[PDB]
Amino acid sequence: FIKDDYGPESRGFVENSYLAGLTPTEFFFHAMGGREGLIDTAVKTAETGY
Amino acid sequence: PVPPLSVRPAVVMQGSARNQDDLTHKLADIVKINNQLRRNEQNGAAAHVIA
Amino acid sequence: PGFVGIRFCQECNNMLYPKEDKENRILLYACRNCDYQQEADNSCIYVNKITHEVDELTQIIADVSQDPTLPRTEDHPCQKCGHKEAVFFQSHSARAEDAMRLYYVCTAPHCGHRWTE
Amino acid sequence: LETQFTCPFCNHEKSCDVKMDRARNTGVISCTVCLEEFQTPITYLSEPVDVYSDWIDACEAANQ
Amino acid sequence: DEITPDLWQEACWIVISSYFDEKGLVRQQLDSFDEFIQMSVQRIVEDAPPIDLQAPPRYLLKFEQIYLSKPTHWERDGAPSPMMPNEARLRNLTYSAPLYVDITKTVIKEGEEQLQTQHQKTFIGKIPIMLRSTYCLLNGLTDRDLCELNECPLDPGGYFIINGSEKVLIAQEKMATNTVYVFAKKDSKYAYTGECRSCLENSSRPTSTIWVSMLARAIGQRIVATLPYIKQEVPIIIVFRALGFVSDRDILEHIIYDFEDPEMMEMVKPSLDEAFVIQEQNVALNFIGSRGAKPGVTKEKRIKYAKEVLQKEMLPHVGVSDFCETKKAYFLGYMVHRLLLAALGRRELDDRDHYGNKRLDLAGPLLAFLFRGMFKNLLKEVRIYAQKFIDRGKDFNLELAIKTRIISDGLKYSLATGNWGDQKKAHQARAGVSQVLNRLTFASTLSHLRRLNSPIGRDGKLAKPRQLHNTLWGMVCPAETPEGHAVGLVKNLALMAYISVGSQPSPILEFLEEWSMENLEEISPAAIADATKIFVNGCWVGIHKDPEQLMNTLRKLRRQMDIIVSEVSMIRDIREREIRIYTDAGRICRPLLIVEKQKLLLKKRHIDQLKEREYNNYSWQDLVASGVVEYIDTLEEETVMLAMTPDDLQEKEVAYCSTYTHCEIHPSMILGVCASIIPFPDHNQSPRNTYQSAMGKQAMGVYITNFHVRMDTLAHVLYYPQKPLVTTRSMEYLRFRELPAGINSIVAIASYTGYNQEDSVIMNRSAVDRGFFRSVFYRSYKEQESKKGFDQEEVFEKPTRETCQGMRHAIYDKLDDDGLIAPGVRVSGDDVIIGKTVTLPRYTKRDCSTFLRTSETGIVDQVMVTLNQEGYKFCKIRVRSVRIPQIGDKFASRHGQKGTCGIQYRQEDMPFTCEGITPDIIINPHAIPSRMTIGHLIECLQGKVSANKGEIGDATPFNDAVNVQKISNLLSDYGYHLRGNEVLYNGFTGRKITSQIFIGPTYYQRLKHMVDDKIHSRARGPIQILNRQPMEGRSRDGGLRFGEMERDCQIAHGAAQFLRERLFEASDPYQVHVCNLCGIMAIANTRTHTYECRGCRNKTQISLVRMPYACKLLFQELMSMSIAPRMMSV
Amino acid sequence: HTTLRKVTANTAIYYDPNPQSTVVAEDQEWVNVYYEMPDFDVARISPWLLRVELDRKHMTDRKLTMEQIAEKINAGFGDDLNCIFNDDNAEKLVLRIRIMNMDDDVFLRCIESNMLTDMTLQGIEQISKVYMHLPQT
Amino acid sequence: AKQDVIEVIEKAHNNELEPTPGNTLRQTFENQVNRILNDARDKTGSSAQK
RNA sequence: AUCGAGAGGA
Ligand SMILES: [Zn+2]
Ligand SMILES: [Zn+2]
Ligand SMILES: [Zn+2]
Ligand SMILES: [Zn+2]
Repeated sequence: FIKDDYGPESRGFVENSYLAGLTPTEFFFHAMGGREGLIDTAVKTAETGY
Repeated sequence: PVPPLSVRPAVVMQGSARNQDDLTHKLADIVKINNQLRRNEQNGAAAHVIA
Repeated sequence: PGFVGIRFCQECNNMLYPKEDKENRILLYACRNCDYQQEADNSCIYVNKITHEVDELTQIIADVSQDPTLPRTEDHPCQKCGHKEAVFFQSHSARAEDAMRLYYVCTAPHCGHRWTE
Repeated sequence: LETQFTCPFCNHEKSCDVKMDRARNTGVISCTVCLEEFQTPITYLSEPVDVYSDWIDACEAANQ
Repeated sequence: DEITPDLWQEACWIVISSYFDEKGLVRQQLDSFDEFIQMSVQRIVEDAPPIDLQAPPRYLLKFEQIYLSKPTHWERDGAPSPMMPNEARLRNLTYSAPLYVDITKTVIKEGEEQLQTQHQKTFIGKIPIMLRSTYCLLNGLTDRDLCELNECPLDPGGYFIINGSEKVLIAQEKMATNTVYVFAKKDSKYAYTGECRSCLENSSRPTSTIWVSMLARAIGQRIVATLPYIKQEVPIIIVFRALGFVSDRDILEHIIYDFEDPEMMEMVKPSLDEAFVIQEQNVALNFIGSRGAKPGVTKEKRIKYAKEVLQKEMLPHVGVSDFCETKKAYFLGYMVHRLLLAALGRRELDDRDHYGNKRLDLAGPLLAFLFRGMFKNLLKEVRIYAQKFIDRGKDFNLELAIKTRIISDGLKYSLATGNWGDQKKAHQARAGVSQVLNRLTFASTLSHLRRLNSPIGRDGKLAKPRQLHNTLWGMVCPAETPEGHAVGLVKNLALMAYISVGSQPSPILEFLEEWSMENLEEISPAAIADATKIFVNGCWVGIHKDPEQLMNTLRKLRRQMDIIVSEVSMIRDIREREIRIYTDAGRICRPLLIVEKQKLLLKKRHIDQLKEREYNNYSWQDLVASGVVEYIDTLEEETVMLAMTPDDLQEKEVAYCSTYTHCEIHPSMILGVCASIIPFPDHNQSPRNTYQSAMGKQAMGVYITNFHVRMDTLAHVLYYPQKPLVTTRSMEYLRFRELPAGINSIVAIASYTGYNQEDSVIMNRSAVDRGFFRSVFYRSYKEQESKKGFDQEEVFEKPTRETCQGMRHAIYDKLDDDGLIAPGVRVSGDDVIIGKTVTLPRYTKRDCSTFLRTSETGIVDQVMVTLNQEGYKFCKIRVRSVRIPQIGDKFASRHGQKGTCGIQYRQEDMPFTCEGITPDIIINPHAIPSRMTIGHLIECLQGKVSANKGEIGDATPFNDAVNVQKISNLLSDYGYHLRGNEVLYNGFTGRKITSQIFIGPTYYQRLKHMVDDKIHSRARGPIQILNRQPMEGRSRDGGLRFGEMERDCQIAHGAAQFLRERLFEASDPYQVHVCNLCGIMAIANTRTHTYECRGCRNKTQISLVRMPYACKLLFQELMSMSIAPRMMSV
Repeated sequence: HTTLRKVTANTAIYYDPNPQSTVVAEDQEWVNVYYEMPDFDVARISPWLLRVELDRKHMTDRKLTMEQIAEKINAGFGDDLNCIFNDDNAEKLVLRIRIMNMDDDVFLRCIESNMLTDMTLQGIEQISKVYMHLPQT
Repeated sequence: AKQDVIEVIEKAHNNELEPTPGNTLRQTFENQVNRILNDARDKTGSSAQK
């Protein structure tokens, strides 16, 4: 991306469906979001269990 | 207070070598330095050495 | 108002600190290290811009026009030279974080004019 | 940085106490055992290690 | 000339193929180890100081040159023979080579009576050797030659064999050195703190860190520097004064490059005022010398201490020689300058997670850290041994002085245990380095060899280091990461990612002084204003006037394979006028296609030469030499404008960029080894791709071709591995086609009888009868008979009931005379495979036989006998157990869809199509919608097309030539419903199912997790010695833990007797006798019925108390602490 | 809570020996308006001047006049710290606090700092931000 | 949705965009883009549902 | 057998 690109593509809007398939940038941004979910799931457990 | 043997079991090992427990080793340390200190305080010993 | 710069002694090259001469009632700039003195031409000793009305154009440098990652535009020609293309970018600095204001730089070599719409 | 120092005169460990009189810009180091005393100028950046330093330096200089 | 779009999709993959023909997948491991052996050991040996020892005569003992021979093994006789890696695996040897060092010891006593004695090739130690490295016996061998040594040609190497165990070094993340990083801690006494972990390039010493901080909020900012070996902070201006820059102007010349800037100036001012008291170098050196050496030191020595710290200890990368203080002053002023820009907000705080800021510590540099420590310790011992002889005045023999066990045993221990450090400092050492190589399946081995690790600590609950940073793109797999407690901390290399091995900067520096560069001691600071700084490996070396054509020249040198090697990073920050050049090791980078004006440099001539790569020896490395490809590191990507595909270069109605500099070879190379297996991963939810990347490593297959000769502790081999019908173009390089880990199964996604609900599957019993997902489980048992001393000796021999004491009731008839079972003998649980008897001090020998791990029921596959390193008998027995899939075995597709077998139906019970095709597996439709694994469905449809067409489907992630419509149109040409649905008939009744079921071929995986290895039960088994409670584990016949949360649940239930049963009756019932007066456990003698408390001197008031044994143990351990827990029964 | 920094545009210290002939040219009107009338002796006044430029709109946002600010200054520091100021009509909202009875150029900075940060013109301390809205729920 | 986000991006670039109460200009732009794109996602979801 | 470490599973 160009510098200072606040457009939807650049900042992680996946304009495709799962049937259409994600583009490589959409794939990476989606992996980032899913990683957030995985970290939350793996980090909340200790602190909720305590 | 020395605890009994059940608090610090000497577990036997695949052969005959009887491994002692951490408490037993530590009581060994306390005993050796206690005996050694005892003979120093009984005898003439430097106040800083006794300390 | 404008800021005030540090000035140095001319004997030991250490900074001159302010002080006041009561028997001329005039500002002086004297060195604590040696015993040099100067008469001020400012009369202002300290300036704080809480608002920070900084012209970020001064912080830009023309060399940024060489950046392949910056966006370029043909819609804002240069007022200096008439070059047709120009790079643009945002403020991206502390106290410029507010306001997405675009700054433009001419891509003509040796012109390097900078401006803002 | 330790505040109690071995005295260069009587070699008694941690027998030297340092007093920083900042209002007069003077540090006074005194041995409790042999009662040797030394006074040096100090600055706001100075520390008891610096006063003991000036004392050791004064001793070595005077002993030349 | 130009590659057109219609050809691109194979031009690119041709390029990718060439890369993997040149490099492979474990290139980073081999290159790191090669650099370590070629350089790092010699550098470490030469960087050690000569040990000058004298009483008189004196000796220096230079070390000057190293020789690492081939790995050899010495027998008891001692004849050296070349030891082959498979022999090391079988005999539990360490695949190591001897390191010899030339030593020069010159006698100097008096009167110019000098004479040198050189000991050529003094055996200094043994270095374990990475397999397939340059110094490995498998180096350069053909596939013939490897097979003919019993080695798998597909084995990547990249690991060590220590004591027969395959150990893999995990790359360790660390925060890059010699770079200034400004951060701001929200909760601290500093608004801003800049640091540099300076480290001299040649690893003479560990990195020394300097901090230049900003005191928290006259009350103006105050800047202090935390120098090494100096007890207390120091104001920066006194550090500058200590470098001889006394005038306040001279100091600011180094700190502030433009005096016209008021705002910098006013910020610095408090520090000038704070150091106003000290005005001259000797007082500054005094002031610094006071903090550090001793409370009482003579002034001359204090000054010498402060000098020594400043030129050596502070900023070693700038320089350690004398008369460098101008360099030091400029770099220190640059650090302060950076702090000021961060404090003023002109420049952003550095990011800890940017991989431009991080370095990967690979096998080479890690072994260098060990070798540095161990060679230091060895030299210390040489000094001591020589010293006692010189004290007595007698001559000392150097061979006797050198105890080679330090290098040998240190490297062996640290690679064997993973505790990275000295064996004595077993708690300060950091574990997890050097793990046991995963040999479950080939993908697990590759991934483990490409594994990276972020040592933040799993206990840390801050998500920031665990987040997938933007800068991981192309360097680290976005998907492959453990989903447990280490999520995002353990990472994996992307496929074309290459970690730089390190290089010498001297060619670059020499070239820079040709060109328009000016040294830093040679300039006046006034020039630094509009000039551009030049850093090399962190080190501000000079300035330049036209950075643009400098960058053009340097880039075009590196693209020519001139003095600048390919792995050298060259970043031009334009807004700030720095040019940062990096040659060090640990920089992760990746190859990219260079772009002309708007045009790939890669023309059709390159693709043509690459097509005949096997004839004209035109390889990848010529592609790099042609200036068509470039390795770009994370930090240089910040200055790069990437085209995702050459279609981005194409002039558009509205041009996005129009100034691209590089292009992706293929975006699918952002994935790693295990994620490159997933078909259509861009049609799945990303957590599903992560779960598959984890589960592909538990999938069965053929983990290695030479499995028949390996005596692995555990091994699973699938009977009938199949290559997937639907594959990605990356698997051609993972060798998945050659060692696949699954079977193409006819999957129907249906609700059939309810036995596949909630992540479960219904398998075809008939297919399982035909060998579907059948596997063989190999388990190896070790044993050795130790003759450690005449007191007691073990020996393999068929025990006898009359001489052996600890003989179990199990029969030993399956053993032979030699005490070893024979191959082909069927063995059930608790059977004996090795009859070992140990001589006593049921007489004169006790049974210590090896039994099978209980409840296995295999057949002895083979028995190997040899001698271990010390050389007693050593036996390995591999037992073989056929695992037929059954209810409870875990299976998975390549899309995170895991599930156990719920039930198995025969072919007549399964639903069938009009042409009598029954599914091999039926999975529940409810596993799809929440999971959004549309890649599973697209793979099923593509696989139906592929099987009907005679293809292998292309499921490469980002491929616009393959979408669902075009697959459906293809499938409708073979007489099938275009969406993959079919009319099925109920197997039980033969009626059509009202819903048409989605059925087709999908690649499934059988995972290591079989129910027969998990089922466990206990009823009054063995107990633990300390607390008389059930053991832990299936293997120990242990009990299940009724934990605190089960106690809490049963308290909520109100089930007090059940709670007492679980926590008292079923765990550790016990009785004690308590004195009624003092409540302390008394002495009971139930045989003679005499009961007394020595404390109270009573023998009539004693009570029986029924308590848990753990509670009696607790109360006794509390008396051990002088606590009196008195059980008052009244 | 609103401190003087939140409503201040820029502060500066001058050396003004005379109030009658000020260093700055645009502040000469109201200063000579203040001084001829001897409510507050010229001799008492110190050479060192503190000039603070308030921005108009921040004053209006809290509906704050220089009168309230000057009252708060003269209350926090008593008569020890004289303050003067023009009307709320000039294009620049300015007020001058030169001291009137570690050197005064340093002292006046400590005063300036302490004024800008911890002098409370309005509101309740440790209530930083407030948002008014209509609850839809 | 993209072409609306472009509209908003030019307004912000030309200083045609004024903050809303309780937010900085960055945060208002981010709100305004996120609420364009959530409207897009909801509307496309509705279309798929129907 | 004990201790530690590591890798995994839910
Ligand atoms: Zn001076
Ligand atoms: Zn121009
Ligand atoms: Zn004394
Ligand atoms: Zn009793």
